[PDB]
Amino acid sequence: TEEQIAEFKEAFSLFDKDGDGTITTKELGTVMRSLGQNPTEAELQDMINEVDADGNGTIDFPEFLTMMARKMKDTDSEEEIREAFRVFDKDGNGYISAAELRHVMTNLGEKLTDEEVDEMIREADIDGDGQVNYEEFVQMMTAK
Amino acid sequence: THVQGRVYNFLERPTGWKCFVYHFAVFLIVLVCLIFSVLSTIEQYAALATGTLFWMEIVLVVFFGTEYVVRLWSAGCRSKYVGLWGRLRFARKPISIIDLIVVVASMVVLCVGSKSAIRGIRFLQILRMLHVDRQGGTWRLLGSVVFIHRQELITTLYIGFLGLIFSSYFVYLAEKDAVNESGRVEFGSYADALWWGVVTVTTIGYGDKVPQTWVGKTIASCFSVFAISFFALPAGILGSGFALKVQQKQRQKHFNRQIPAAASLIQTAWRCYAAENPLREHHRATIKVIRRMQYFVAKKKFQQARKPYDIEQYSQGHLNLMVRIKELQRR
Amino acid sequence: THVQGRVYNFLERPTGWKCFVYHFAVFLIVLVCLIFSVLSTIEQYAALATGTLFWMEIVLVVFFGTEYVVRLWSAGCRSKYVGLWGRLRFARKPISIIDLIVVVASMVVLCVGSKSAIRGIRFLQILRMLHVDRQGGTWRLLGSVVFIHRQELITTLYIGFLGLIFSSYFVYLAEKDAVNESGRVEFGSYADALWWGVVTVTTIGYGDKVPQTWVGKTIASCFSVFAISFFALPAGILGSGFALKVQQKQRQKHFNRQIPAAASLIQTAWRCYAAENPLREHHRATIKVIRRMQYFVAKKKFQQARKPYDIEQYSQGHLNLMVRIKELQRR
Amino acid sequence: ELITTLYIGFLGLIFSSYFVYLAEKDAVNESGRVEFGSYADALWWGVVTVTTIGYGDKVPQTWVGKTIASCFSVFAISFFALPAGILGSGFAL
Amino acid sequence: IEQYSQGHLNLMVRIKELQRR
Amino acid sequence: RDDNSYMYILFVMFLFAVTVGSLILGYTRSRKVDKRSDPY
Amino acid sequence: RDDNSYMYILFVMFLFAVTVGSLILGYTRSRKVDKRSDPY
Ligand SMILES: [Ca+2]
Ligand SMILES: [Ca+2]
Repeated sequence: TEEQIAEFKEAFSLFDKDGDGTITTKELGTVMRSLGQNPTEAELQDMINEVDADGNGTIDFPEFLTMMARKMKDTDSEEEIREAFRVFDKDGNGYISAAELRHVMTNLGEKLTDEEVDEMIREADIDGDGQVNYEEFVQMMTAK
Repeated sequence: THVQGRVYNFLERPTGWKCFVYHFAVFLIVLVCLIFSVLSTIEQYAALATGTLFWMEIVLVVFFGTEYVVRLWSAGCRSKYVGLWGRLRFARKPISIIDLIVVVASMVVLCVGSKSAIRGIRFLQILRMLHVDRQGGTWRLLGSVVFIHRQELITTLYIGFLGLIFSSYFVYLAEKDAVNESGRVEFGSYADALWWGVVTVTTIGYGDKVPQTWVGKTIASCFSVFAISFFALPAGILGSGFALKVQQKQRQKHFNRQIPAAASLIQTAWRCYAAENPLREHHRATIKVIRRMQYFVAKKKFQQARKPYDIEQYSQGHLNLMVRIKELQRR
Repeated sequence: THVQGRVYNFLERPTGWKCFVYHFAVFLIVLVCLIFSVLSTIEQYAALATGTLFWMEIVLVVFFGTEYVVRLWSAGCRSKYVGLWGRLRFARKPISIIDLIVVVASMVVLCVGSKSAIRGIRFLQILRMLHVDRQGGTWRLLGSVVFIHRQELITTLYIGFLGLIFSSYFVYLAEKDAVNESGRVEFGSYADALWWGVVTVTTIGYGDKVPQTWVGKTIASCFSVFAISFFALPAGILGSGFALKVQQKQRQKHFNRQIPAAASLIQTAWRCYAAENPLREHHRATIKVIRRMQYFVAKKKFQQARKPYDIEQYSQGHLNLMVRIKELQRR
Repeated sequence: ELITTLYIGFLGLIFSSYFVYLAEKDAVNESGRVEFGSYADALWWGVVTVTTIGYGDKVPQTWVGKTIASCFSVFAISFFALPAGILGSGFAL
Repeated sequence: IEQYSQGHLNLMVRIKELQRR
Repeated sequence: RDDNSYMYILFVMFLFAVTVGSLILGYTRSRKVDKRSDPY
Repeated sequence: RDDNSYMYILFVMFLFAVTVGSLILGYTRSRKVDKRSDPY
């Protein structure tokens, strides 16, 4: 962790286009739009509402470091993703077919690209059958 | 199409704080135009209903005669019907069959009265209360709660109507020839004794007809208790049935909220793993920030999609059961 | 502050066996002063209400005029409002807006009558029943049970009022010109036929107006059954809704008891483990007695915090299920 | 729930059967007598019409009192028909 | 009356996934 | 005698307009109108 | 004729004072008055 705690702060204040210790939530709506997102101001104010645990909106990484210091791979956020398959499960066992996973992948929430969702179920359907099991996916999401 | 798809959301199935002001201050024009139309039959306040009420009725049918055509022309933004031949099945919607009858029949009555005439305006001015409650969201509740409970309703109406047909005949046999305290005979025919049966089986008790002979009072007592119960039954039946259907809509309305927030987590976690491969380098230096940033917003939305349940204390049968399996599962 | 923080518990949200004697034997002064104020309109018992009743009213407004100022001065023991400018939002509490209206309006009416006058004392003596039921603990129940059940109440009141508006117009059309048995016409206007509609839709049946023509009796029968059901509905609806909210308060009131007895066990078990390090030796020889002594009292309190449940036989879906997981867990 | 609905129903009976007496203090019947002579007559009426008996000895004749009778009729017939359903659940439970 | 799984939503699955381990 | 007989038709249509004015507010303040998108 | 007409106002205010005298006893015999200490 000693080799990443220095150069990350170069990207932390990179959105403000200056040297100030600011996460720049007002300028994040221009930085992400320059990247090609262009969100609304309601979702933009919702970003640092839970990302920045301080509460101001622009920070010298109390929680911008803690956002990096949350690996999202241990057993505290591995069952919450495993519950997201359970909302789609019918008749138990994690039955989810490639057709049903493509049906739910390109339709709801924040949709993926077709070049992403076409190959997303590829490593989770190595047997080629009609059941993309959740345990074969969270094992791929174990390093996420 | 954008010049027409917004009107279909402004008139039918409407939404937004100004649609309430449109569709309620039309109803508060129908209401005043009904109160002034029916304060004319008091024979002492009849001077208030002058001819300006009639011209306020003809400008009202002028307004509705283009309102129906606006809602007809703005109907082609629907997948169920398109064009002009398809739009006839839009006019099978019975609120529109009611509305067409209202506007054309009130126009026809206003034409012949301008070249018992004013009396027909009262019925076709009462009918305009029904056509501003859109979507039929009230009758769809009742027509399904009655259909779910068809067995008990048919049973108790059959038993109550059998008790009414039977025991309001024995009263007529006990009271066929007996006079009142004022010289008239109450139970003259069977229909008088049946008017009595309906009236006393629904616990009205007007008091025009009371059985005078002491045989008939006993039968009235028996049939009173043993059919007042079976006619007071459907109140409790539909009272359970209405409070059980709205709770069966606040299950699926929460389950319709849970699914896009159980999609926005998985579709974003795959994005957070796809950091290997989406100067082309520093553009990829910024996306690792945003794929970790919006993932936490999706994580907050998913925990706000299941923790607020609705009657929110419904975990009172499975308090320790949701934890007593997981701690066993960790071993 | 102790000279003022105890009065705020003695007047508002009161507790203790003498607060009942204060706040009930004030109500049993309002009640006698109302019965004697309203036994004056009998025209034969009017001699009992002499001028000493009026002076018992002016000493009553003297008592309340300092009671309100005592409760105003004893309001600064609250975190919601302090001082003098903060205490204005204490006077937004509608029981206090009712009380201020009572004391000042009754004082104003007593001043002008001392220099239809006595009639105004009856209304502002009926109003003093409401202001001694403190905390508003009754209206908060009803205003939430109606809000939970807004859908079914709005539905059945809309259907019942539509049946009342519709079918009490057909009776007037069937009975516009027909005389009684005593020479008068009952259904003269629409308002007479609607008085009839409300009266017969709530099953009163006074008997002043009964439809005489045999067309109107059929409509009265139909509308009688098919709207008596929809007006008897809210009794059952609110009857379920009131017995389901008090059971939703006797869940959280037991869960507020469980937490300090699930704290007094863990905080004492850590104390029982901390025997290594809190003449300094024989003082530590005594603490090992007390940290084992009070731990058993906390153990008894925790088992008395979950075993008495409340309707205490609610384990009748999970009888063997609480044991069939634990014996599996021991293997 | 019983104390709650009896308190609300008796408050509606004490309140709105006083406005009828103020609206009907001096008005005669069709047969020459005055119905709402005192407060006790108007309260006999309140109990009778709050429990949906409707004998018919006393009906308010002035058109102000009929409106109050309508309002108090619906909004207190509900709270007096409540304990039937309450004890009906309570006996079968 | 077909939504009667509202006390045992996750309980029918939380035993089977434990049973597969 | 119809002295204050406007009050009854003033009252009952008011208590009907209240129970309508919470039925149009109950659909104006509704959230979505998607007909067939629930179980998919 | 109002012969025993004190009995009605004696009775109805009694049956109102009973239903009040179990509403003040229902808060006197209450246990605590802590407003916001439940979910913490
Ligand atoms: Ca900044
Ligand atoms: Ca901050």
